[PDB]
Amino acid sequence: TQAEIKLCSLLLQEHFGEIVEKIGVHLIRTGSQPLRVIAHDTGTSLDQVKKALCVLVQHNLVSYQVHKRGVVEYEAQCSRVLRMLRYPRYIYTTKTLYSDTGELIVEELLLNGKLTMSAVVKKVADRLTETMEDGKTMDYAEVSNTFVRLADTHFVQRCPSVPTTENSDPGPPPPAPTLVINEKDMYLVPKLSLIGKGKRRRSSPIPDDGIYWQANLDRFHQHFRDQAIVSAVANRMDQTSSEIV
Amino acid sequence: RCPDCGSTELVEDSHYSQSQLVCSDCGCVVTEGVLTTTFSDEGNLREVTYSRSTGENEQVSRSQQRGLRRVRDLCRVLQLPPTFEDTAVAYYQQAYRHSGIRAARLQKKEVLVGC
Amino acid sequence: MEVKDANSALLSNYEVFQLLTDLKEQRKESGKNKHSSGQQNLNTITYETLKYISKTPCRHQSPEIVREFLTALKSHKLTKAEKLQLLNHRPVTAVEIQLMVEESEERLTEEQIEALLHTVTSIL
Amino acid sequence: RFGSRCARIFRLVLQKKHIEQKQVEDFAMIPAKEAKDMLYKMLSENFMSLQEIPKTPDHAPSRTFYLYTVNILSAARMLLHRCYKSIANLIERRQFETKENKRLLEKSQRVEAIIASMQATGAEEAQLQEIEEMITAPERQQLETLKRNVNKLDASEIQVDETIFLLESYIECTMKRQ
Amino acid sequence: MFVLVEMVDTVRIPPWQFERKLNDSIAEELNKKLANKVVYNVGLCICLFDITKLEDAYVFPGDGASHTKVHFRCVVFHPFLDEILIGKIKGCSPEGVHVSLGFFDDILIPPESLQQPAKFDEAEQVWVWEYETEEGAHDLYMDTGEEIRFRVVDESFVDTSPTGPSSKEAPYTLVGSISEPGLGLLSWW
Amino acid sequence: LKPPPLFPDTDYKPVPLKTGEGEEYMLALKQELRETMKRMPYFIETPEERQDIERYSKRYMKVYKEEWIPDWRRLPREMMPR
Amino acid sequence: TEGRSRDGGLRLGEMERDCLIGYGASMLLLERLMISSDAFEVDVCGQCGLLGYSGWCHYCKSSCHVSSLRIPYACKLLFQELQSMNIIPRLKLSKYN
Amino acid sequence: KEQFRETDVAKKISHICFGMKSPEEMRQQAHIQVVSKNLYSQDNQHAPLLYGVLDHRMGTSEKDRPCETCGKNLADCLGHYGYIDLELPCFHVGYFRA
Amino acid sequence: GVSECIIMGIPMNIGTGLFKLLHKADRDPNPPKRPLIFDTNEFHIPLVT
Amino acid sequence: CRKKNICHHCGAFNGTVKKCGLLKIIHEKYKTNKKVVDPIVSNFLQSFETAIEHNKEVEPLLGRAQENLNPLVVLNLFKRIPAEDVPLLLMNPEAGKPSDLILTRLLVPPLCIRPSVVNEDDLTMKLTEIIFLNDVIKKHRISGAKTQMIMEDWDFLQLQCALYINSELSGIPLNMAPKKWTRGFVQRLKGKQGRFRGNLSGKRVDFSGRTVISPDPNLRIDEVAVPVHVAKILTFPEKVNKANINFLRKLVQNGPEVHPGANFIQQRHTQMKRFLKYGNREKMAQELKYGDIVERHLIDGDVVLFNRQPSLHKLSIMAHLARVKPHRTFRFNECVCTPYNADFDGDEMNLHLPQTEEAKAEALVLMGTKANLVTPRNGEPLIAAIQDFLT
Amino acid sequence: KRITTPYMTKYERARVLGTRALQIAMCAPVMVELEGETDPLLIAMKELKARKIPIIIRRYLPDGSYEDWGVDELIITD
Ligand SMILES: [Mg+2]
Ligand SMILES: [Zn+2]
Ligand SMILES: [Zn+2]
Ligand SMILES: [Zn+2]
Ligand SMILES: [Zn+2]
Repeated sequence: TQAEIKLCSLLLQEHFGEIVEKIGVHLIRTGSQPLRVIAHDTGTSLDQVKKALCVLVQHNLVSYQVHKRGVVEYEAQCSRVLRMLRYPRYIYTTKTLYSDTGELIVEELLLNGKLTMSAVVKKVADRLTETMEDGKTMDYAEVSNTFVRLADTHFVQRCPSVPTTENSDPGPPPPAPTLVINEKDMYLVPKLSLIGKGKRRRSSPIPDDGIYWQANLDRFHQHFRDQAIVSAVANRMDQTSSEIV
Repeated sequence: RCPDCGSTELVEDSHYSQSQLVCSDCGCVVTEGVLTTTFSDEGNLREVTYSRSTGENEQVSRSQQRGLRRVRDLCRVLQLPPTFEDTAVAYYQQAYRHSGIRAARLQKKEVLVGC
Repeated sequence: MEVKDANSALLSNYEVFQLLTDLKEQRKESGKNKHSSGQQNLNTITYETLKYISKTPCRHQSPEIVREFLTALKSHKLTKAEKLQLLNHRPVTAVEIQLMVEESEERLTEEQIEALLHTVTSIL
Repeated sequence: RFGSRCARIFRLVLQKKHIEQKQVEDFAMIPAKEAKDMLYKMLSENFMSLQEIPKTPDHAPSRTFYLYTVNILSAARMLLHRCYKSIANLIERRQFETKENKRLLEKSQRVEAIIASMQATGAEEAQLQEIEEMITAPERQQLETLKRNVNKLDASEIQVDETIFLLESYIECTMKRQ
Repeated sequence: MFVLVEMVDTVRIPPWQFERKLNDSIAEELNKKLANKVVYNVGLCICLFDITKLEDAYVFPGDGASHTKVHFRCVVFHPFLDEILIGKIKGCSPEGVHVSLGFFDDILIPPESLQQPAKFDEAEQVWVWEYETEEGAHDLYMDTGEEIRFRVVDESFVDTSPTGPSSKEAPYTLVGSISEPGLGLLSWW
Repeated sequence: LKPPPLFPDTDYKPVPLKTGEGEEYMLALKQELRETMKRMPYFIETPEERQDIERYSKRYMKVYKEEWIPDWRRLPREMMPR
Repeated sequence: TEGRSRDGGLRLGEMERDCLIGYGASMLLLERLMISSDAFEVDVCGQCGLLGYSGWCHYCKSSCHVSSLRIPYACKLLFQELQSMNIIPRLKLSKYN
Repeated sequence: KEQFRETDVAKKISHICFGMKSPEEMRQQAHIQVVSKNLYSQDNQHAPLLYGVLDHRMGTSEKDRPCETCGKNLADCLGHYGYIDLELPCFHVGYFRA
Repeated sequence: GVSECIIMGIPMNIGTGLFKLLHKADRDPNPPKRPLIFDTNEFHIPLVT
Repeated sequence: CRKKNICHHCGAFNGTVKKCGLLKIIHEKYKTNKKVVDPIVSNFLQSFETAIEHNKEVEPLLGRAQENLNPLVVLNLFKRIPAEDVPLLLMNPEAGKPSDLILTRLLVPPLCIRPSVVNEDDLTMKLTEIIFLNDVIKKHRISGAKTQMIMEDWDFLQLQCALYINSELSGIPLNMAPKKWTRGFVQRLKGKQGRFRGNLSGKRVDFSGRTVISPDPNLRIDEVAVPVHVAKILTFPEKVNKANINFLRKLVQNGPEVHPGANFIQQRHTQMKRFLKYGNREKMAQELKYGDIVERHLIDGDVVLFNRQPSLHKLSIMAHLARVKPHRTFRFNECVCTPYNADFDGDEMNLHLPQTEEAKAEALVLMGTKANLVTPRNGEPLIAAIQDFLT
Repeated sequence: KRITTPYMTKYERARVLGTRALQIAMCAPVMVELEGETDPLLIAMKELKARKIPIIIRRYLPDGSYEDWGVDELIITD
């Protein structure tokens, strides 16, 4: 797995930078371990390690697990670091299946790693303002419509959430919040009615608080597998037969 | 040349046991001490011919090796010194260089060994 | 050899002059031993720096007059770099003051510039 | 990488689960002294795995049959390794090209910024040609050569990922992860 | 331009020295060793400023000398950018004017730094000046001249370490600027 | 005697690349992506260091930005950036 | 050498070595066994931990991390053989303080 | 006036770290690739071949022939390594049990 | 150990090789520091508010 | 671990691994069992019908078909072990990686450690044979002959490569076993003549002598008498200083012939010696500067060691203060027979002259006779009167 | 406080004498008047008898701490 480790180093360098590359490669090299020994091994200021870990878990690159004796363990999966290479393909097929608004939704989602519906639709609208001119405007209505359509069709899948504090383990909090994933609401979008006209760079509170989302990588892998199968069928006999398959 | 004097009067000389090179002009040492073999490894000494050590005597054809064997036996039955044998095999090995000598019938080669 | 700090502090040419002078008091006090060329290296660089410093405006200054000057210059809110440069050059006209000070036209007005020029010319 | 005739033999060995060279030459229309070396090449490269049933329990080479065998799952794994190194080497070369040309890139970018600056402020037009007088202009075609090289490396990367998807798709599906 | 830097080193005091008080011997040895030489990150060394602290003076087996570790401070020439300087000329060149501070000489004024009006000479290496109304393209810079005013604008370290198995330019260079008014020859202002 | 040159020649050559408007758009999207990774907090560079002097310009050109914090209920209470 | 027709030289056998560890005379048996027999000097690259030549480490293509040493020849010979048998004695060195 | 360099590099051994050499490093250490089976030149000079074994780029052992890689005579040449590549990989006796 | 010291050419670690010697040189550790006049804290304050 | 037989990670069964032949390894996945026949082995068994049809001897021994281990397969296997696992295998990932354990390249050692005349060392003849055989395989395979030889030829190379490292292997079959013995690497490390026992721990030294011993009862128990002829060979390099300058001048003027004389000088700065025989002058005497070293003869009072070869206890070797006397044998006072256990019936004893001021101090203080009148075994005296003094 | 023994062991004496003799072979100043002897080690022995050798012994405990003892304040003996 040494070539793979080289890919990890390269893509960490290209995505995040030196210190992030260093921490990520060392962790994928040594396995799940507690923070203090990572800081010792790296020898850098624990502030850097802390910030890098926060950024990595924000993008879901690394994962932390509560462990015996109350220590917290930090771990990474090699497969996950082999995916940004596919993000162009993801965006292409989504633009193929959805208008540019869905493309922007997915772009923002992957670039941020985790985000809620209100802020993603707002940021999409804001970043779209420069795609139409001459007094043209847009509301959050169409962006919400595209988002709910995407979520319904499973491309968008909800992130894990915390257990409720006043319900479970009242008192001082544990070392880590031990997030839990819920399946029934994976495609259940929360509700809002706010609309706002985007600001055209003139240079002159959350209803869905805590409901984060992340793209469904498995759906994309399945969809790509389907396209490959159809392509095999189309070449095998005929366009009609592939349209059948 | 003496590094201290430039004069070229170096004489090879030895003290009671040390072998050394001394500028006789000024009394200076420029080199001394030697590394030599011993008697302990002398008994283990082998030898390899330069032909064996340089890639020859494997290309000798069946007929060429038979011919040189004939040279050996014909010279030895006449009770000549080994010098005669070695000169004869050297001559014939040189003679075999000629294309018109190597490509020939057996009896002509026999009389060539005779001569 | 190892370096602990590369930018520990700046220096005034007056301090370097004082170090060279107190070296010179130590110099030629006894017969030169001619031990090695390092004597030549040290003597050359020191004598060259002396002869250079001999043609600078900072001569004949003293620790206390410099300290009083800097105390006076404290209130003007210049940078320590500008303060050092002022001390080292002892300017005499306004045109160079338009040069050394960053944003000289915007940070100061003419009367402040003239007051500074007065201060440098008079105190030194 | 090895010509149609080579794929002609490889597939033959796949469909004939157990075979030997003389059969291959007979059944693959291959001349003598042309197949043998090729099978050795496939065997050396480990795309072909020799199984080697014996004639005697000592498994001596003089007492065995050279029956060939394919292990598709192992085969895929080495290609994955190949592709991994391949993308690695492309990435490095692109970085190597970028860092060597960075000096001319920034020299161009600063003057492009200068040209693009103060354009809306209404400044005089006596800068478009004057800026262009420098050595950058007869190096723009070299910058374009750079850019197409980068583009063309990237296109190569892109196509490799499309392969990766299928190779990975199999090694996943072929495994049960129990 | 002068800067003060902290250092550490080990000094061998050969045994015939033992009479003289140690501190003096270390000071002399360090001045001997480091004076009038240039470091790859802090410039050109002048002399030590003071000695802060001294460890114990060991004697290692097989040798008579005593080895001591020293913490000491040394004043180094390390001008920072945009410093105003005054310095004699030392020679003209097509690529610029060489300037000398007496103890140091690797200062170049490139023609881009020179005032716009003057671009080249009458095939004579002595650089000339030009200006609009007065000074009808007849002033010129003597190879020594006075201590012209100029401001540093660039600098570099270049390594000179040996390369390959064993068996002339200075490793430090500065670039100055003359364009701004009030610089150059004092007679101009 | 002479060993072969480091690059022995090969008869086969890599097959021509596939090109098209979709492929061009993939290439451009990949480039654009590379650009995006340089303009948000997650691009952790080394903190700025080693100022030379008290340059007066420091007042104006200083980069100003808000401190990045993730929502803290999703992470351990151990690594506050303050 | 050892012979009598060849010029000789006597032996500090393993029994004599041990007698001098009887006395605890540390500098004598450094002198007898190294200074007078096969003293030698070599160059080791601290960065890669294995020996080079002429203050130039062919392994690293650099000269900034080489340092000399004094080591008996027969021990230098041992490091050659082991490195030839693909058992590498990467040696790490530090200041003598 | 030249770049200062320290003069005394003297040091002391503190550890021996045993280990292994892989093919890449084994090539990287070596100077040359021995490729010829032969020992000496055909002519009466008996000079060793330029890319056979005994190539004096690998040091020297005769009092008259200095080394090629470093221009030193026998008394001073530390020695240098060459390498030979195997066609079929083969096991190492020492580690077979491993 | 003793054996490793012998073959490496360094003095063994027992007997006369168990302690360190210093020289009783006449010296003054941490002598008076040279006062510097221009760079003192009270004459420098940051401009930034 | 050995107890398990299913890889939990992928449910993959694995059989026993065992050495099938000399330097040959086999794995036992496709093994028949007395219990229910494994489906996998049945599928493996049933696939040989084609060869069974072509050749009849396949049928009798189709049950012996297992997975043979060849360098190629182990190499391409080890290369794929994942990083997280290595340290559990106890080999430190900073020392190496399993993939490199199997070798594919070798270093040829420098010419220093194998001199010209052994004609050449056996390591050289071994190496030239390895390359020769390697060249044979590559041309032979390119020549496209039958498979059988290609692999057989590779086994002999495998054995020869093995034989290069070490030359003791006993499993070699009859018709290729070496007819003559050879020095492999371990043979020159191991053995009583090996590096460790012959060249590192105990080794040959210079500045030493050897001669018969005879009696002299007019020496103090701590002095030893040395012949003039051995005092003229041995030297001590006395450095010049303010106190011994005048003395060393008289020694220089005598040259290397009259006894209290000298043999060399080494100048303080220009390190070339100056052999006093050809000095042409005494003027070197005047030119003696502080820092020069004179290699003077041995003179009365120098500390010299004294040893008798079958050393049994620490009193076998002891320091003595020399005196120079005219005859041809060493002499010492008979009270000191009992430590050395010498008897003047034709014995011999060695002598060494320590070359360093540090070594003189230790020899005198620690190893002197005066400090060793009593044996450390139980404290009884050993240096006392012997026969003919008791009477 | 100092814990270790107050006598000077034979090993400390050997090493002190040897090092001082090496420092006298090199032209270091001699702290005692000399009658005319030349051999450095005899001068070293006279200095020791006079208690004028300028050396300090640093005794090391196996833990890591140490003690400084002057050569003039150990009880030298026969
Ligand atoms: Mg007897
Ligand atoms: Zn001479
Ligand atoms: Zn190195
Ligand atoms: Zn060499
Ligand atoms: Zn598994």
